[PDB]
Amino acid sequence: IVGGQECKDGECPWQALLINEENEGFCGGTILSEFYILTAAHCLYQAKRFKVRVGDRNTEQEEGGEAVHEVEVVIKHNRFTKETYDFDIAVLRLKTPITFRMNVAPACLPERDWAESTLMTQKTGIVSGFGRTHEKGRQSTRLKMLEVPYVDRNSCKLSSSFIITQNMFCAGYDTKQEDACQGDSGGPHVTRFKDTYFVTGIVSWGEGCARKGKYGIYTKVTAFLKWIDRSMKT
Amino acid sequence: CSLDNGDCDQFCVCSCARGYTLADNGKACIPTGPYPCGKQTLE
Ligand SMILES: [Ca+2]
Ligand code: NA
Repeated sequence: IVGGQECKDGECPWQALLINEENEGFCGGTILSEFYILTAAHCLYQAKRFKVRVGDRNTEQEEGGEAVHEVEVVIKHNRFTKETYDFDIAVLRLKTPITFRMNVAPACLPERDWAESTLMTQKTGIVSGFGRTHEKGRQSTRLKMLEVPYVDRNSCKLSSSFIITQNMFCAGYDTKQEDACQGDSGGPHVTRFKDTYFVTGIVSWGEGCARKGKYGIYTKVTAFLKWIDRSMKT
Repeated sequence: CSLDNGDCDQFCVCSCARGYTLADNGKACIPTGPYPCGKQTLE
């Protein structure tokens, strides 16, 4: 996360982190229930094998609340391809159930039609993760968060070298130096309605990070609410 | 529902997400556990 701040205790509870064979974080995920993690299909390619860590706020220190989970089933959307980065979504079923506690709680899934009109029309949402703090720098050792304004789809298409599909939406800033970055992919984008946070996006891609004239691109969760529901019922 | 979300706290006739039950008035939502979806955790 370039810019933004560190999440305080209990502030980003639905955050999960995928760790590789070197025990290093490489993508995020969102806790959906005691058995399921929501992430990006393209992250499945970035590591020969991985586990999921929940409850961590500092990757350089082992603090109470951290726990590791093995993945039992990987459910990748069959239409995902690196050619277009469309359909960038996957669901993971854990071998053992997550115990909810301080810094470990699920984000809520909304109803389709209501989400399109009431959540996607809000002015902002929140993105979080352990990714780079600068386009070419190191990953952050602490969990960070950032408020990102929803961005007009047509303005986004004009600023992009690649096709923006209906399965994606854009968020962030034109020139201000705040955006998500390498390492945050697969992570949550949530939108607050009244006093409940609903998962609305999955960190997907961007040309560089925080570049002038470029925005952050997210997988549009409302377009896959039925897919997620089917996937979670095995 | 096109106005003030039908005065709902969640889904709008109001309603709520799993792990919640609609309050008596039929507008607010009530958590059924210590860790309901969508709420930041307190110590
Ligand atoms: Ca830690
Ligand atoms: Na920008």
